[PDB]
Amino acid sequence: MNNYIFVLSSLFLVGCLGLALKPSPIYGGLGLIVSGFVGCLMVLGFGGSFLGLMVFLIYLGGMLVVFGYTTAMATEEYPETWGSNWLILGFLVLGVIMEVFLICVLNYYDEVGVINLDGLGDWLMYEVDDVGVMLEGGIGVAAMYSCATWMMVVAGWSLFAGIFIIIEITR
Amino acid sequence: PFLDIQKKLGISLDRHFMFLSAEQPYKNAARCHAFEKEWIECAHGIGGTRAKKECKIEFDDFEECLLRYKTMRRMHDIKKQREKLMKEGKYTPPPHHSGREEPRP
Amino acid sequence: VKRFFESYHEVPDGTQCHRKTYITTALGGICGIIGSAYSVSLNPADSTLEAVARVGRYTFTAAAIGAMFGLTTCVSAQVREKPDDPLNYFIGGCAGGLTLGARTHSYGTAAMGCVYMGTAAALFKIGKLEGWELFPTPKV
Amino acid sequence: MMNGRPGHEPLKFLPDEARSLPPPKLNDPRLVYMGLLGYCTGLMDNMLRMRPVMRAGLHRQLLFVTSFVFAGYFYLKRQNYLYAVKDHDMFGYIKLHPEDFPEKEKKTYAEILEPFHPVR
Amino acid sequence: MPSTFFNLTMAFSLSLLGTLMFRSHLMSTLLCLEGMVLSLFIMTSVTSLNSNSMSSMPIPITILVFAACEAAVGLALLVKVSNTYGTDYVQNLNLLQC
Amino acid sequence: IMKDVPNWKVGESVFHTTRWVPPLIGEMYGLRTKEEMSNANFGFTWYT
Amino acid sequence: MNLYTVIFINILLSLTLILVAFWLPQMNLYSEKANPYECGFDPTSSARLPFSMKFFLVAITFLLFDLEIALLLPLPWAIQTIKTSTMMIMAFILVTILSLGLAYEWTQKGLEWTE
Amino acid sequence: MNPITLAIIYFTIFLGPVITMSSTNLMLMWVGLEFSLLAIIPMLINKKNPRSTEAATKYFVTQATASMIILLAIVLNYKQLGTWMFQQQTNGLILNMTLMALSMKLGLAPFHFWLPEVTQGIPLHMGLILLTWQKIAPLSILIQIYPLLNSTIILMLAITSIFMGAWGGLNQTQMRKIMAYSSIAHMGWMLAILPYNPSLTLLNLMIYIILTAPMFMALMLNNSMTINSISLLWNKTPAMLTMISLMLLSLGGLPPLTGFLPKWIIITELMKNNCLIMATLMAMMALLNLFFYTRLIYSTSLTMFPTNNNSKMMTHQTKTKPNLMFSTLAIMSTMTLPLAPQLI
Amino acid sequence: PGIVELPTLEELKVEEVKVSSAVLKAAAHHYGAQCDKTNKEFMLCRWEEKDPRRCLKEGKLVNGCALNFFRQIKSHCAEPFTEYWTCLDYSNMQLFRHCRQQQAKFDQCVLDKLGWVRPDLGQLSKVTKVKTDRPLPENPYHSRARPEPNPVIEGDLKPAKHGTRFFFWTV
Amino acid sequence: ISAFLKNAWAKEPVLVVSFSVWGLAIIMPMISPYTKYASMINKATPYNYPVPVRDDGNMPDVPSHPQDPLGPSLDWLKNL
Repeated sequence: MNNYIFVLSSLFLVGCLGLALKPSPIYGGLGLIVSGFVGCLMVLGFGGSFLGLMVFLIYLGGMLVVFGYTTAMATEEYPETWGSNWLILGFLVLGVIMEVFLICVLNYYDEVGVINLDGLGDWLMYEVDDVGVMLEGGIGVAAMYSCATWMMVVAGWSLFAGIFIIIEITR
Repeated sequence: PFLDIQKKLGISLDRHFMFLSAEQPYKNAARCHAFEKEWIECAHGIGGTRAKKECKIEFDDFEECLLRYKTMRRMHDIKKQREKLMKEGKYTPPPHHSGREEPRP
Repeated sequence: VKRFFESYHEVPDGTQCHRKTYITTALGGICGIIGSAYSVSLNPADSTLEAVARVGRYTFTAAAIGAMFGLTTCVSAQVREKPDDPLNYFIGGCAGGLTLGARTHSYGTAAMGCVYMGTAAALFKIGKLEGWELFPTPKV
Repeated sequence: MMNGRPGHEPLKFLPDEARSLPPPKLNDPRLVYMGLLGYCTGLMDNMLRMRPVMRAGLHRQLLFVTSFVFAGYFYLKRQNYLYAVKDHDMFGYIKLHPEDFPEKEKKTYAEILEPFHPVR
Repeated sequence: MPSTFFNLTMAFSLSLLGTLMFRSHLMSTLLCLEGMVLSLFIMTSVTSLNSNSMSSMPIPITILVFAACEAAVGLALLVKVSNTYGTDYVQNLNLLQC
Repeated sequence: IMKDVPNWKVGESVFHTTRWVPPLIGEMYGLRTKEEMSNANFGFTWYT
Repeated sequence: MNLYTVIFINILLSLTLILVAFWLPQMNLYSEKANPYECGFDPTSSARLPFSMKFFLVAITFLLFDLEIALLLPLPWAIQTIKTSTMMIMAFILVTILSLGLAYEWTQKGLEWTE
Repeated sequence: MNPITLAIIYFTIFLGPVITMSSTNLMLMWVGLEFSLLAIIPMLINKKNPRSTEAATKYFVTQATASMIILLAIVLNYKQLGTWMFQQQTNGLILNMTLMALSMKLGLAPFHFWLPEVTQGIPLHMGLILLTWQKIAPLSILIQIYPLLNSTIILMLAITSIFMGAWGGLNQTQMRKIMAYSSIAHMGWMLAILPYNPSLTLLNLMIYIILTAPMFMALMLNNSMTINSISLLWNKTPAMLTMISLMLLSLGGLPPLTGFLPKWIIITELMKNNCLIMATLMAMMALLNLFFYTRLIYSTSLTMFPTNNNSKMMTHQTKTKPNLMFSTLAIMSTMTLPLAPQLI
Repeated sequence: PGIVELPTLEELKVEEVKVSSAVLKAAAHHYGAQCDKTNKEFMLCRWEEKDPRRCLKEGKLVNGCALNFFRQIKSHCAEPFTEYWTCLDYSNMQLFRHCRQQQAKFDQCVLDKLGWVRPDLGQLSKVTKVKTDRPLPENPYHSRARPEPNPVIEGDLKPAKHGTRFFFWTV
Repeated sequence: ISAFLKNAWAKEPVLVVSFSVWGLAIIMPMISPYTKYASMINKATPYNYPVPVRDDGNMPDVPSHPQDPLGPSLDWLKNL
């Protein structure tokens, strides 16, 4: 259980690939949800819980509205999923092939430094504090209320002004 | 910056969490705190072009603490040689590397 | 590789006519590919075959420009032995302009490109000869 | 480029170092030129709004002149301070690194030989 | 760490290539922007957790905030595009050249 | 292990300083097994 | 491995149950039961057409309020800090500003639906 | 719009760049750029027509990708050095990606194809803001890191901006596009010198603003958007021909006007560093940039065009539009060459 | 380039406790009152000097003081202490509030015999002013000699020589 | 205006409670005496180790052992 993180990273890569091929926003948003779940899992793998869970929550809440809108504006009579186009299917398969081939290549052009398949799982956590408390994420994010009280102001203003911006664009 | 208002007023809106060695919430040192501190204290009073050549040892030490490439290459070489020996029938690992030791405490 | 195009200047003009020749031809083909990319992205064709025909036309055209330029330069340096002379580059640029007027059927473009490419190439040799630095580093 | 100069106080218009510089005369040619700029500005504002020129807004013209001069005086004091800072740093640098600016001394036209180029 | 960071960089590059290479639709482009946001979030958070710099952990949340604001206004403009042309396609926005 | 190599300092560092750099989970537990590695990582995150 | 195990087990339960549902029974497939329902008579048109929704603005501001949830949610960790006054004032500002935006949307009739 | 909404939006537009300046954190600079992005759109789209919708969509989609590329660069720098500031000894790829994204933000060629369209699709105001207040903070990013930048592609982008701006503005009947191509050429002049004495970049920026703002006001005063609309100015507002002439002949750098000062001292500080022939090319294509200004002031001032019968009501009625800063900005331009050592 | 100097194995061989954590937490409060000078001297060594290799004998003294502590527990108050930590180990966070009738027995035994009083609520959480015959560490971090800054230009400035040397402006 | 509030308490009582509780949340911390103890309790929690200090011979306000009379005594949290 050492190639866990490489597997998760490659699945995120594949998700963003199928996203970039731009099928209907339904399957596109499905890819977003899969990739956000995978990102949450790898952030957990690096010792981060709150950030991953918030990724998943926020992207779920966004993709819900995306479904609502795409059923209203970005819909066709034939939504054109991945396999509908032999060309897009070929680009997907070629992207996976090039992923494998380029990883095999970067595993050869340099011993280590870019991609390390022989040494894998040895470099994830980098000096944990084996004795600790008040150490998780959530303390840093809660520093927006103390020692980082500018980020909170500026994001709050962003959202507040966004409300008015949306009302006026839709008016 | 362009409009150094914070210095003109003394406040620090964002210039107290620029780098790693800067006041984490509960006093937990970020790794390479010592190296970044050393680089930043060598490159002070100096600016730029001279600190880029008079504090290069400290920047190299920091770059090796943070991105940590030479240790990767070193352990890779060691494991390569070990695999070669074990396939040549020359090296056997000891008890405390195959999972059979007397744990210390 | 930058060394392959910097090897144009390791031996002077009048020597190694073929090396300089298809060096310059590769250079022209590169620039023609760039031009074709910009001409197909913006202002596309009615079909990918028409687009590929456009690309090949542009590319082999620019390759002909570069081939005749390099040939004429190293020839007029071989003949009338004077490598440190931008008039050879001028004559080669004029051959390039005349080829541009051949592939694009126009005498006006022929003479225009002749004059302009010749002056440009003479200025290029004067820069290589006197030590002019396009894209200089900040020194003050 | 002198923003990294030591003692450079940020967003400071006139440091106390500038108070040792001699100020303008207040009769200075570019200050009366700025007054002329303000006068022409008032005249143009009159011409644009279909008012009499030289006759309409004698409080507006006076205000423009005063604004232009009262800004140009202090801006010019600042610019003089800045050029002084330039020259000060430059003279200090040649004093610090004399080896790069050697004490050169040149020959006379009797000892050197420039070539003659006949016109004819 | 270096492997997953490389893969995240390549994922951002793919999403960028996508949002550059348009198709008929627009929401797919907005989704590519969301994917770019996600990859940058993950890279920032992974760096903060690797280096144990908790003071920078407020940064990914700000990224999400402003990125979802971007998506919000993009979706508003999408509503406008539909109200005008009725079909959401990008090839109809070709009357500013004249 | 590396008696065979031409040139190698066995206790060498990779820094030009002399002070104590505490190790990381890779140098330590590097020559060890895979489950001890996967207990250094994924021991606390993957809870008891 | 425990949570992964549980979720794999539930995935297997569902897939085995669907395999059972699809390969146990007897089938009589034909086009009059595989075509869409629409209450006795056939569809006049497709379901894959634009569906004019009328709470789109409320959807956007739900996205913004989810971001505000994200900003508020670190409070169970923020409260254990030593200051307790910067966080008090900033939480008050955040909540009051969110509620002011909600009041503006309400008064300008964004919460209402496009009739 | 209502007053509270306008206050919110204009305050956000003011704070975008003002955050981008007083911020050492590059992340907060990105935040300010996003503020400007987010708050400009309601005013590009205030009239609610297809041209405005297209302009706002193009602006949003072009600026968001550049924002994301700048964020990629910032995240890579933080991964490399554990710091939210572009030090020295970063990666040239990071710095070049940043520079290209900022070029896309400004409008520099070959990233220029969006600015004339957008400026055409919006009122005369919000072209002024788009061309003046939105160029500043993107320039602030470059100004803060001018030694780290590649002298090569900085100059290629400059030269391309000059060439394309001149050849674009040569054949435009619409003025909202002429001013955009002028912006492109002037940003080329700025970014050429930005690695060399960056104060001259701010000099050219202030000169360009002080010229364009009066020009956009001149177009506002009769809602002029065409050569044939500004040509009917000897009958409506015939006291503006002088200032329009001098300001166009300033925009096209001519000696006694202060619009030749930026080009002159830029060529000076480039010739000090042996950027001879690139400077020559830029100086020579500035003439092609000047040609359509000359044609324009011919069309409106020197060979007064045919007017209409309905333009006499305009003669009867009165106006209140000149804001008392038209005169000041047009007179500080066109007449402030002898104060050049006080400018630099 | 330089090598790391590491101790030998017999430089790490100690009479160790071989004792579990519940039984350890149950005696923590008395191990903070007794065996405190050695612990705090070890902490000052380990924090003033950032090298574990230069605080080994201090750690061995910590171990020895803990051994003597548990031996004095094993002579008197062994069975009440066993009862205490045996009830304490049953918990999942090893909390004290669930084992509060056995604290009284353990403390009464150890106050009658050995005369140990338990610390109050916040006594163990304050700096405690140890002394030692050691010297201070001169230059921790092994900081190299800093380079000297660029010199200041001394002088009370004057007008620019001939004003602005711009092109042809006289003043 | 009392009649307007007497109306708004029958019609739309929900917003009345919201504004009242908002004002109460802001106002009661100013009034209470127990408010200062929150920061002090957050400050007393020793998550990190208290690093000892070297004896210069000039630290008489510091104790040389945990259970001495000196230091910040937490007897206010007990019997609060």
